[PDB]
Amino acid sequence: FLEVYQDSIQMELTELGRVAEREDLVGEEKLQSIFFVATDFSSNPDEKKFFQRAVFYPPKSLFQELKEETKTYEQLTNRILRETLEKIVSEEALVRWMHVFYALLDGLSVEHGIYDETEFELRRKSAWAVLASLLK
Amino acid sequence: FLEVYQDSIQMELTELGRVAEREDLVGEEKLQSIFFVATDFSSNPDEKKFFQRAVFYPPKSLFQELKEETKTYEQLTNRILRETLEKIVSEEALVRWMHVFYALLDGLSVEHGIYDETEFELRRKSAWAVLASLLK
Repeated sequence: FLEVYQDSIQMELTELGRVAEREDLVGEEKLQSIFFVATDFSSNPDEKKFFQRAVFYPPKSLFQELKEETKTYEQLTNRILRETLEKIVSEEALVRWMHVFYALLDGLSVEHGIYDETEFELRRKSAWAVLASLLK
Repeated sequence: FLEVYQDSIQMELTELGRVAEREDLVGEEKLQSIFFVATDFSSNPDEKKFFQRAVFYPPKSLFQELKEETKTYEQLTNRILRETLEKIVSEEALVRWMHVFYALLDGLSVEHGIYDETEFELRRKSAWAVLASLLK
């Protein structure tokens, strides 16, 4: 199981990394690209579901095991966001943006399960528009 | 079960209705007030956990049952948001704000489970600050 989680984490990190290493993007574009990778819930839907359960509702049994490597995935996603954000906004704006990024990601993740694809995509676009509004 | 759900829905709608009937607040304050009721995940923790399971991950057995009831609760909370928003922003801004409101509510709901109280509250305040930024 815990290797199936490391299976999910590593795949996500490598898609995010692929976006993050591109140098021909402004930050807001780089951030848009990252947000859309993180919210693409229909690609590897099982990976995405597993990951969702491992994070939001871990088994109390394995609870301490995957909390540490959930924390690891977080620290790595945070570096990518912070290195992009710190170039275009202040620290106080950066922290607020990151908090909202994760809340929208988590909310969309759940919503993906109860809305059809068309409604989901509209929601996903509202969320990115509001994130973009914070970057000017 | 469906009695326990209508239990939870009813209590939430009653608490939201209380805030909504007040006439001494501007829309923003009214919406802030509504956002804080909706995100107060601490006050009836079990009610709030039940409600989450019912909405986000319903049992496939009772799935068509709970779906109609969940839709009912949504249309009622939508009326409160719409009553308030339509007075201060355009229809296209109103729709975007509502999409984001529910995505932040849902993500914070999730997050309440994995973060401690202090960290949760910071994220709840970032979420409301970004919602407020859309209202000027």
